[PDB]
Amino acid sequence: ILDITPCSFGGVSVITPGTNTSNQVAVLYQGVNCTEVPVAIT
Amino acid sequence: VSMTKTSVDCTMYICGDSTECSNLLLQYGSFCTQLNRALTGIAVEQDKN
Ligand SMILES: *[C@@H]1O[C@H](CO)[C@@H](O[C@@H]2O[C@H](CO)[C@@H](O)[C@H](O)[C@H]2NC(C)=O)[C@H](O)[C@H]1NC(C)=O
Ligand SMILES: *[C@@H]1O[C@H](CO)[C@@H](O)[C@H](O)[C@H]1NC(C)=O
Repeated sequence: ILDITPCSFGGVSVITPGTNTSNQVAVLYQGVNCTEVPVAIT
Repeated sequence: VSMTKTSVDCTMYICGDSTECSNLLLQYGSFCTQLNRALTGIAVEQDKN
């Protein structure tokens, strides 16, 4: 017997200073343990 | 003072991983953006409260 689990997914929030301040951004993968974001290395 | 902040992925709920469902869901217009905007509005307000 195999368990089936839907493979990791979640909200993506993009965090920015204003465009008038910078084009650099940070990104939050909501409720994701980011061992799995490197496993996804658009 | 507050309640749990639900966020729903309207496409994962309706169509979960099916792209041929997702193309049909686009025919319904902005309703998933409305549903997510509404829940995001509630979620931000739980911190304000
Ligand atoms: C993210 O996932 C990893 C597992 O891939 C978690 O690492 C485990 O953490 C517990 C508690 O410290 C340890 O008992 C395990 O031995 C750890 N396993 C490994 C492979 O290191 C990691 O803690 C998770 N992150 C969070 C915030 O929960
Ligand atoms: C950007 O911010 C500066 C003040 O730091 C301001 O002078 C400028 O008018 C702002 N940009 C725009 C497009 O208004």
